Amino acid sequence: GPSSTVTIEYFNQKKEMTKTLEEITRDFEKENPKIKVKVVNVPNAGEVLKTRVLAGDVPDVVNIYPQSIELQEWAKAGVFEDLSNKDYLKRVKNGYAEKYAVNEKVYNVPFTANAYGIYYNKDKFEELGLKVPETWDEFEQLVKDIVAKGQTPFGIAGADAWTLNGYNQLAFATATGGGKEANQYLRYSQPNAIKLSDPIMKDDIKVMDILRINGSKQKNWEGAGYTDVIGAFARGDVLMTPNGSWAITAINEQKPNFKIGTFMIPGKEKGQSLTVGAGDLAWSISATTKHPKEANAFVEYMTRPEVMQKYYDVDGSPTAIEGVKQAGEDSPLAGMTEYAFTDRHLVWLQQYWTSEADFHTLTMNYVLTGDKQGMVNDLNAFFNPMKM
Ligand code: NA
Repeated sequence: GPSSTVTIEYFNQKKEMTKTLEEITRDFEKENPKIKVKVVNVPNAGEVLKTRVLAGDVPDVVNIYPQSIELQEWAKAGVFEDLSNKDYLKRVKNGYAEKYAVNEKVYNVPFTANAYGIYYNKDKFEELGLKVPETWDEFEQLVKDIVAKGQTPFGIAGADAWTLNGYNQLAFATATGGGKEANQYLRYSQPNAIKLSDPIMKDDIKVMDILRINGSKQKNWEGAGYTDVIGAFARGDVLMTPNGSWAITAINEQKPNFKIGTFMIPGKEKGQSLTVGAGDLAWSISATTKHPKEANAFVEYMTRPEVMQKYYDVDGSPTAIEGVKQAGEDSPLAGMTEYAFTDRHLVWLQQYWTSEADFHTLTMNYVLTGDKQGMVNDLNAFFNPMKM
């Protein structure tokens, strides 16, 4: 006779959360005894997804970063179901799913998002009489003060340029007034429009020069990787490191002997700090799924407060889902995520770029060399192609 059991795939890209995602899936299956959900985790998942979609083999539910060119192009080509009118989308913070809309239609549920800022050692700031900086000038002074008191302000991963993507995007964002303004200056300006003499460029150079203050970085930072800086920070060897919300689990796993805080990178004046990030646990549904009711039931389940709470309690990334109890003001990510999901939480600028690695490289190369005109030249070289 007939069987009704159906399997859907959930194509995961959050490998760090596989255990909890699998538990969730088992809870979903106990509530829905006729649905089986396969949590797919493969190496090189981004590239595998591209291969599968191109082949016409799209997973039923897909973890896809909604800032990506792939979400944009695939959503346009009809690869994903229009979620705009789903009741469960109402559980996402007002306005936030809409930041990745395509042709005014939402194709992805952003459960969580990353953010970026400065990790710092609360204990040593307290011992040294130091405060979170609220302007560019205070952040310079903070770094100098730390050096003067015989400690090392930053762990910088000179060998992993990507770690400074957020830092330089926020330097531009704060210099220009926001994310769209920063992309106006960099991306949607005229070819070769970026000039050393520009006030914007001067301000960007100021913010970047905070990372160039004499004595500001650990010895051999040039060669240091992400893991090295996570370790230096956890050991108390450096007082701060610029990075994203994704670093916390690794920091905690190093068992620091101090309380971790975070702060937003300030603007020129008080009350002008910003952060940057995008959807992380973020799902779309195939438009060609053989089992749309079950695929939607899985996505709906994860939007429930008691289900997302299971994920959040472990992962800690800010969540856009209603009803979740987020961590308090003393939690390590509090400063970084104070303004999550607001106008002060910009979507990564590369939403509207055709690549990003070369921006990482020009950023870190400036930290290395201090060659200001070279940096301007590198910025025009990277953005000019985008402007044809
Ligand atoms: Na059947």
